[PDB]
Amino acid sequence: PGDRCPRHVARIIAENDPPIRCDLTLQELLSEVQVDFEPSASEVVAMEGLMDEQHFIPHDPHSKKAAVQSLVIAIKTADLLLQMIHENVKRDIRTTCIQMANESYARADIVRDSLIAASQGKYTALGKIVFHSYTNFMPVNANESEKRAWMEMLGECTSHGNKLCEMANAQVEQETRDIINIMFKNIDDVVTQTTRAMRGVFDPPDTVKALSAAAQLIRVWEHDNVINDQSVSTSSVVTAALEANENLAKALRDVSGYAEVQFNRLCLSILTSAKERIDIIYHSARSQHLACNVRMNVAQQNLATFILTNARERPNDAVIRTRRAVANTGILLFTGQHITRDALDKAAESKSVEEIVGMS
Amino acid sequence: PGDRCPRHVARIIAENDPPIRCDLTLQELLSEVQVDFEPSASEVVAMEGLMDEQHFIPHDPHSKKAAVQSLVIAIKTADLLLQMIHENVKRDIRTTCIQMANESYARADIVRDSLIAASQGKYTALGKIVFHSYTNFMPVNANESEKRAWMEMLGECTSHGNKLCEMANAQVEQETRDIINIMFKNIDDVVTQTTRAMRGVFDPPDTVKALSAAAQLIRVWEHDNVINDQSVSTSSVVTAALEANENLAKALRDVSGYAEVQFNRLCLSILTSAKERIDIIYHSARSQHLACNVRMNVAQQNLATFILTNARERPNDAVIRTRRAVANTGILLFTGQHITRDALDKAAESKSVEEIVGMS
Repeated sequence: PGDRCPRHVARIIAENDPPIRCDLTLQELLSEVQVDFEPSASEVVAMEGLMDEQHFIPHDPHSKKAAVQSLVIAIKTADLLLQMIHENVKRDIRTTCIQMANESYARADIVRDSLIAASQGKYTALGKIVFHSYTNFMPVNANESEKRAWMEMLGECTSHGNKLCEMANAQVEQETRDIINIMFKNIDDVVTQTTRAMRGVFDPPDTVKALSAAAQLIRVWEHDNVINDQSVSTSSVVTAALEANENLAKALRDVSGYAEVQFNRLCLSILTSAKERIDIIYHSARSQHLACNVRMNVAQQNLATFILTNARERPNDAVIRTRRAVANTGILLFTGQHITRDALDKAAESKSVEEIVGMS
Repeated sequence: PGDRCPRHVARIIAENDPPIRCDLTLQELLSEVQVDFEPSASEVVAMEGLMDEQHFIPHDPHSKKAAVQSLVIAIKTADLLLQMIHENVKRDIRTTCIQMANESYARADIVRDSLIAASQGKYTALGKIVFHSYTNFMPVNANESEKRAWMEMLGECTSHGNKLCEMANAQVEQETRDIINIMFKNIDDVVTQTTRAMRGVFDPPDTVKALSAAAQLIRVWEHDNVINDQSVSTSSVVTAALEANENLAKALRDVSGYAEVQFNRLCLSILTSAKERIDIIYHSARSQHLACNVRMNVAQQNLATFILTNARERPNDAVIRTRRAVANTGILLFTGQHITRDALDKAAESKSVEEIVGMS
């Protein structure tokens, strides 16, 4: 279908074990012949006719037989409704949870595309900073053909610095992907936890007292007392079997009522907080991406002030100090650490690993 | 103080590294003599007097000296304000985060006491179920002195079943504690993540163009041009040094404005979602506790129907089947699994491990 759930998430949604039905089975209540009953059309109308207001004969074995059959039908119907109630509870949860899943993965892609949009953009902050304030670092003498050579030496430092921006774009791409993978993994966990939570809290009222009483009257009347054949008050048996069916109807309406009213309150309180924290998953991923970009912005400024200061103070060693600073601090960039100017200063003191081995 | 933070959480709040100041230092801008300036009272009034509307002499070396000193003071003041702005940003975050921490641990104890309240309550569901419907499982004969022996055999089964309730209380206590430890650990992580997030997003405007220009005029005037001693337009130097100070004031107000207005918007959006998901931590812990209690309620009902069915069908083997069912399924209880009646049925078939070795 249009399902976006991963492999293991659809497994957790597919399972139907957590909501467990603890009601008495038919085999504990009725005989195998009574389970395989399926009454004829006339037998049904005879049962339905007991609810009609009437005066009963002191010995009406036809109506007394319908009173026994009414209990068998009432129990069989009660069991079917209970299964349907449970099967209806499972079905609603899957529909609720799959809908929240697909709704959440949809917005996740919107966030994913939005994060890659800003991460593909190249870092120009270092170039802009030097370009706007390079004049305030030129020497005081400012001879005609002396400033042109200072600008050429500056360009060697700036080109060496843009290699750090190139490293920064490589890192922010890798981090953005790691951010996205955390986001989806989190959404997966929310959907998993939500489905199990709704099932885990389903605690319907028990139906033992209603079922056990109905199966006992059947056991008493059918073979021990043989009430239908002996002279016994028919109005007593009809009144007994009628209140027994209503006790079953009360129990089922009490159970279905819990599923419709009280249990539904729980599932909404779950779904709300589930929906709430998915919204947080989005906002969290966005601020993580922002915080990463801020770390790169910090490094460019520190490099910019490192370049401009060394360009004025040590214009002879500037290009070499810039190269050594960028190479010896780039490892800090890929390890996700910050790049302080103290680190840039102390790094320019040492030779790069590339020039030591001679790889370059 | 009244701090409830754990050991490692107060460490994360105490650190002040993540907000990094990248502004130009005084040593890159001024001479060591200019840093150690501390002007006399008359020198200050001379500087402040340049802003007064007046017509300047074509060569006023007294006012021109104050113009140079005004830049030195303007830079020194700018650096102090920038440090204070950062130190003010760190201070507000700690106050904001410690407050949210203590506010959250307070409600956590309220939840902790509330969960232990319901977990200390003993499980009586199995006893209640049998007590209300035991009559509907007595045999049909119902001889005078035959039902009294059936009740005694039932009591042996019920007492054996209350050992499972005793195991259930042991588990729900252990799980409730595990729930509480997860809750506090989660609150710890939220507080940690919140503090670092606010620091990680602080990205103030740079002050390079404003500082570099002011230090350059000082370098030009002081020793290269010697403007104060040579006949040079005084109104030109005052107008130059006045616009330089205002460029510094604009930059500081632009930086402080970001901290007060734009960065504060970020920290509130963080704090809100931080506060939001802590509320979820509470509601999550409560539903986990509920879902545990539901699993125990399921086991009691399955045992209750297992006891009542075996009491009517197999009253001779009931007590032994009950004992074997409870012992062979109790391991499922402590492993956190559900106790289906199918499991209770299949477990009563095998002897208990205790009766095999003879430990009992």
